[PDB]
Amino acid sequence: SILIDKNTKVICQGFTGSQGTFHSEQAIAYGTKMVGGVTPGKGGTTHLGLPVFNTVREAVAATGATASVIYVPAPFCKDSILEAIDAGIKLIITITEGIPTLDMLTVKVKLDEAGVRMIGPNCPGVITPGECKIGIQPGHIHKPGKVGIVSRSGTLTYEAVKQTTDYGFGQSTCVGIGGDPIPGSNFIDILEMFEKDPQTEAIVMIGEIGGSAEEEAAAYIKEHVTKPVVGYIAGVTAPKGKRMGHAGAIIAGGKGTADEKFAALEAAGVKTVRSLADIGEALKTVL
Amino acid sequence: SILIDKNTKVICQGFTGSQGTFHSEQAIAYGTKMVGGVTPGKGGTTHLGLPVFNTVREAVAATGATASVIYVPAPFCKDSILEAIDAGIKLIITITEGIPTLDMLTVKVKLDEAGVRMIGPNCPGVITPGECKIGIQPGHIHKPGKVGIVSRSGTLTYEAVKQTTDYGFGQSTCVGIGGDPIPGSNFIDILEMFEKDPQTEAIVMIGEIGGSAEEEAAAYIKEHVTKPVVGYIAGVTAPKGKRMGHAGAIIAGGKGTADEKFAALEAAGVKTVRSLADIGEALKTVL
Amino acid sequence: MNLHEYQAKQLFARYGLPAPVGYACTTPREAEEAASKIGAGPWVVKCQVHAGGRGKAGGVKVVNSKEDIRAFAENWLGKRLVTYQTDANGQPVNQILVEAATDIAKELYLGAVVDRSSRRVVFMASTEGGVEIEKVAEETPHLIHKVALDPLTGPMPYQGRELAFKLGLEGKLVQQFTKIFMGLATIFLERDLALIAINPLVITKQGDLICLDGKLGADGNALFRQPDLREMRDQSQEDPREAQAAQWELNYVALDGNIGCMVNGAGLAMGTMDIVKLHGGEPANFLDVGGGATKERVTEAFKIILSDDKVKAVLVNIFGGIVRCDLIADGIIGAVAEVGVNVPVVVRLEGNNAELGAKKLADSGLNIIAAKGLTDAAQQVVAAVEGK
Amino acid sequence: MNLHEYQAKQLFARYGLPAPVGYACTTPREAEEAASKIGAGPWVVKCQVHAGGRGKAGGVKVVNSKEDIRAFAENWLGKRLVTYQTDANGQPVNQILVEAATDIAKELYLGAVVDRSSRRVVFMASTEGGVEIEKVAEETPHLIHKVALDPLTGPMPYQGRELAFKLGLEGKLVQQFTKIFMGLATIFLERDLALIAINPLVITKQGDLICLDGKLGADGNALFRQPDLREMRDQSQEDPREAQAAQWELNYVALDGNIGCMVNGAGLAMGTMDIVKLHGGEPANFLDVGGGATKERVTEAFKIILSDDKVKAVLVNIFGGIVRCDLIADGIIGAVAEVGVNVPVVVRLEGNNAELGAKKLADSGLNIIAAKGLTDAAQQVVAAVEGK
Repeated sequence: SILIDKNTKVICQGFTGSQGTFHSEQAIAYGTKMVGGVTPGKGGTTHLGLPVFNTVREAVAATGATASVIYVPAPFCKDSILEAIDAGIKLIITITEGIPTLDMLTVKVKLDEAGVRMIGPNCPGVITPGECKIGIQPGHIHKPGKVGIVSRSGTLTYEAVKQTTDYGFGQSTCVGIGGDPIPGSNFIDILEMFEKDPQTEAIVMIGEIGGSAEEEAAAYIKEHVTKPVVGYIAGVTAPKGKRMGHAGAIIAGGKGTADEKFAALEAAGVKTVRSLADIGEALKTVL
Repeated sequence: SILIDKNTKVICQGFTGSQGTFHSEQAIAYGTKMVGGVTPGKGGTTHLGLPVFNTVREAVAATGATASVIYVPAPFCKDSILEAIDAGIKLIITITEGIPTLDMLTVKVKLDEAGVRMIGPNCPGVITPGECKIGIQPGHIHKPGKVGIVSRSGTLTYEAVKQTTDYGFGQSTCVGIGGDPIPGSNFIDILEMFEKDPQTEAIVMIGEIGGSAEEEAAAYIKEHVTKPVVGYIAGVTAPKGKRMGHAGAIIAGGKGTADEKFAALEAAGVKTVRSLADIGEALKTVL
Repeated sequence: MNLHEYQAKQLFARYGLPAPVGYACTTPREAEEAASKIGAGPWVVKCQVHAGGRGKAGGVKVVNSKEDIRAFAENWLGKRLVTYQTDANGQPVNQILVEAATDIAKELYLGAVVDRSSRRVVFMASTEGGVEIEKVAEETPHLIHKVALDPLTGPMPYQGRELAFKLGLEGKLVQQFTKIFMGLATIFLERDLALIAINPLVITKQGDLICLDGKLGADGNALFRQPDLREMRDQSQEDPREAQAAQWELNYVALDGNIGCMVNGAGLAMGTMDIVKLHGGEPANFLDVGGGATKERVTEAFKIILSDDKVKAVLVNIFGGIVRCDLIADGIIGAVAEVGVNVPVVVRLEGNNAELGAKKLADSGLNIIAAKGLTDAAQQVVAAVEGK
Repeated sequence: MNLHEYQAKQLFARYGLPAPVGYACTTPREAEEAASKIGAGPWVVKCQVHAGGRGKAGGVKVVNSKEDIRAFAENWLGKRLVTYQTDANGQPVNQILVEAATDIAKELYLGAVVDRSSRRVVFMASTEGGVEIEKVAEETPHLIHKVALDPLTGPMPYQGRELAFKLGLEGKLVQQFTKIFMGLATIFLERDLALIAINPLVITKQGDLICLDGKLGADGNALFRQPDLREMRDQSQEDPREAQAAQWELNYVALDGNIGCMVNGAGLAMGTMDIVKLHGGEPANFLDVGGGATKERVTEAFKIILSDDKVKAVLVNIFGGIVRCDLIADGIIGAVAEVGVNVPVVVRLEGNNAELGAKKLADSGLNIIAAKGLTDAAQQVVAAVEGK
């Protein structure tokens, strides 16, 4: 697997809020090791049977948590991610949507110099079927297995999950890198993790319009990823210079089209299923 | 030797100015390989028989220079150092005095993430007796040799130079790390370079009041520097909280006194000559 | 969000950057009075819409008389300008910019965007102004120069000098260019812009740089901390349903096709659109709901999708979310009865009660299908329009 | 450079930070009129000098009547306050701050400096306000909390919350503290400060944080880009010779001893002072010339060093610089005749013409020695005062 396993201890920033409460309740029931949460002002109380702290450092000191999940509103998110990096947290999963691009521009530089991994922001999710679930996803369509999945989309991932669970194939770990234009981690970052994961036998790459991250990934795949890869790009029928939901879903200056990405991948040896119905199918091939 | 040798090719920023012209004329006559200079607006002309460029990148492209010497006024210095880092320059020697501390605070972080070495700012100087001279110093008191010298002071260095040249001892390389509170390089940085330099057989460390760089150096010396070290700290009679010339020469909050530094060093096994008259002498011992 | 050329120029003014003297006018009288205030002609009059190519569409002209200014103002105000950058429906012209004409010596380009690839704000300049720059990049990419703002230091002057020298600027123009680079770089950071485009950045006969036109794009995600840019939003420039969906927490993007697509999640929404098209369909829109798929939200999603009279079917494709697959079915049922949805509705549910809900749908009797899969719900809505 | 408490508080006001209502007054009438404007007593009156411990020196008092305010104002204005942080000569009091008294619940400390060791701006807070903090650091260092400003991100709120929680603040005080941390952090960066010290940062009986006192130190190196701080320099607070030397491009720092030291280069200047002291001497000052050792500069250096009537010898120690070791000797000669230097002058030259110049000096006949080395010029000036 990658990023997380049964041992990952997780704290939650924005834990006593609606989404943090709800999703922690989920992570908890999935067996995920939520060891606590952080909410400035509510330190000293307990929520979901776990301890609630005033600062991330207090939390890390008290629990040894190494990963943090963030459900803090956009306006306060940069402060949140930075507090986490400062506190020692090594893996951050930022669910928050709507973080200003210029904030992510800075946070990305910080994460990189600081040797911290961030999945997100904007609804990513990480789940290692069987061991750990940090996210808002539906883990009863998941099946401990051999397929590694990276996607800029939450719901599109679910489809792929079901298809691999249905072909019995299973999922090593599923990573939702989020929908923003500057994410904490991108395809190449996670692809490398899958290439090195003994448990991951096949990789399903899920892109969409905008950016050239897929194209860049293709090239990386073509020279460093030996395991088989099945890729699907959403948004072939998307209009240009129009945001398709995701802050990052947008074809700017006629570049980053769904076809370009398909092309790039195909040119790197990637089973590109033209329909998201045939992802499970295409895996059946190469696998 | 360290930092520079007969092969270092040097460009000069602020080259067509008074100090840049004068000191380049010196470096030139010492055999130093000035391959050119940069002055926005005067690109395309020649000065001192060398080519003058509009940007540091133009200069680096044209000459392959790897080191840059900066004589740009304080107000424009940060822009200068950053241009140099951007252009590929790997060694920067900033003579300029009066650069705002907060600018050096930023430049220091930049130099470190960028893998660039900066000696300075504030009148440092680097000279490898025989091979290369980048600085404003007097190289006819220098003698190719075996003593390595690091000093926060220009003139105090000269004394030490003369004493080692007079005892025939010689100088591997002499580094003036400058008088500002946040320098591009400090004692430990240069000490490590000397410990690893075959040619350097003895190290002369020259400190003064302010900061705790010496104290930190002592500790480093005590555990990583095997070669012998002779240290002298100026400012035993200096009053507190009073700037003694050097922006960094100041005892703040009763810390960073001349005695503390002497002490720290002595406690790390460093021949601490109480008089700068006995530096040559004390070297004669350990050496 | 986009701003109008006049708004970009106002902003440019506040940051001391240079632009033609002009007035945004809302009436023909205001427009004609602008001429007098501006000075001696001729004058440039400009329809203020968000799209480009207004000139080729004849929405930008140089007049020599107040009588012509007024003409142009009466002609355009209240009408829709259609350029090669707007849909055939065009955009309403509610302000006309009247500014002094300029004596153009040369036309340059200066712009900035957040480069996803380098994850830096990147400024680009070219000697090729007055032209669609995406083309200058295609044809002649060596004529485009770039610099990325270091996020640790802020934009630096050498960076503007770097671009000025590459553009072959000299003397006072180098300092003017550097000044504009720094100011535009500052507006970009302070106002959380997504885009800047001075095309053309003009060198005048009199020898100075001046922003002849200006296109600013703000990061919508930052509007909470940009109150001034917040009040400048002009909704009349956007498809009203987008503002409608947004207010309801839906993300809508109208398309040409005839099959309405209502999905939860942007990636799914796009894959769904794509799969409908894969099977001979033609997606009429992109609508992404997500979680909160309540009855009203699902009904609002319907109203919005069905406002386009060319919609001849509606494909619902849910997958998870906070709502149970059957409460979602009752919500659809009610939306169909209530909205009196007059078209076949194919539903693809997934998650809790995928069938107690797929049942409820078949049990209604309403012309609501209940697909058995994706490639299926695909073929089914594609079918449900075959010849209509 | 240092600012006055009132100036720090003005600055605090502009950044919306909280401080007592008060008026800096230059006359007893202005001071007494302050009381009325401030409101109901009592009032705190404060001599405005740069040093601390004004209170223990009795330069800070709480009065209950306008008649006392005036008293205090007449008493101090135009006189010199000597505190444990000024030389026995003290500093002139030209402004008296009259501010409303405060109801102190608790006293805290909040300060910032550029930490040389971490090369970061570091904010420190302690529950130990109203006390010399260097001591709180010594005695009880666990009671001091710190945070370093990340130069890539700017100060962040969590950092102020971190300090607020460590100080055990709660509720509204946590947000107030965070607000002040951010504002002080912003003044530090924007105004290129070298130092901030809110001692005491007070929690009031009414439950709010307020800056009862304020000490700001600006980075002199940045004054070119800080025009406002530039106009606030108060020279009357500094030894006038320092301003004099500086204007002449010399760096002067008066000391107690009797041997004037004129060296080129701060490090040498300090080593020279040190070597004179090593040999029973007692350095009367620190004066660093550097390069430009012209005749006037060397004569100005003399005037400045000799203004201290306790100087009983002047040791010159040059070493290089742009001027030839003999043109330096003629400059000394002339300064000795002209200034009519009335004391033995030992010169240690080094570089070009070290002897054509050491000669010229002996050949003059002026009571100008010409040392043969350092440990020598040491003993020689030390000698030249033995019992005078």
